[PDB]
Amino acid sequence: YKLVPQIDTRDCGPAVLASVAKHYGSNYSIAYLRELSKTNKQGTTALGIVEAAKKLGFETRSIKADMTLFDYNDLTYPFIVHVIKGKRLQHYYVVYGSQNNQLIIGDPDPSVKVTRMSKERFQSEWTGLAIFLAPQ
Amino acid sequence: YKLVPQIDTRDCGPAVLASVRELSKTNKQGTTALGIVEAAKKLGFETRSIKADMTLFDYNDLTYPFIVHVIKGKRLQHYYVVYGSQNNQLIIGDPDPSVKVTRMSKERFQSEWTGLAIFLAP
Ligand SMILES: CCCNC(=O)OC[C@H]1C[C@@H]2CCN1C[C@@H]2c1cc(-c2ccc(OC)cc2)nn1C
Repeated sequence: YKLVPQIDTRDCGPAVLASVAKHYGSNYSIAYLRELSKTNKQGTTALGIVEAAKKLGFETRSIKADMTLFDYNDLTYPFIVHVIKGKRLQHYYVVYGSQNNQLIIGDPDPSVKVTRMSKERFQSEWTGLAIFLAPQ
Repeated sequence: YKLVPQIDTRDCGPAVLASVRELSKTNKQGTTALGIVEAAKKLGFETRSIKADMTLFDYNDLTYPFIVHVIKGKRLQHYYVVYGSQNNQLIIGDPDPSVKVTRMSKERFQSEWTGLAIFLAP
């Protein structure tokens, strides 16, 4: 699971983006994506992630789902989620898949990176917003 | 229920801040929840933000009014004002000038809400 850790506090949005591109081929510098995604001091908005994704030639959709979303096997990984971690309100993960009760996620937090996560935990952080991407 | 409707598709954050003009690190995409907070702190507010679920509305302490981050269709950084939980239905304010204040079912609200609530007091 090819994931790009962040470094500046604000980078999480650019980072999940780039993590996604790598997977589906492309490479892209985070400072660039900062400027594309209109990431500012307080991270990126959900919107910013989208516009950007579109401009890298991605077919983007976003939805409000609930946990049941993960009961459906055609779910095309990877994709992005908006989550809340403690005081980080504009955080995001990459979702790679799910062997077991558990999700394979990538937290651009360089101290976490890719990791398994329980669904209780995930539910409790996840905003319901998912952003699905595929190349055009 | 004092609510200030918005004008541009971006003002929704400033608009909910209207809580009893033009500001606060609000860029071309509405705002971040972060921005709403900082701002609220300016204006002299004590700000508590938390991830909740619907059980939150089971709380008799619940200090209305307060703010929520919700998704409306493809408006991903939208927000409402929550005025009260008078029964199985909520009193909300949608800065969307075509909606403004309105009752809302909890199934509907659950379906739009991101879980994020931001509580303010002077
Ligand atoms: C600043 C004004 C609000 N201050 C505040 O501390 O929170 C408002 C109320 C609601 C409720 C009772 C007292 N206080 C905090 C309480 C609450 C509910 C919840 C809650 C947390 C998680 C939930 O789902 C996962 C649900 C509710 N947390 N908390 C702290």
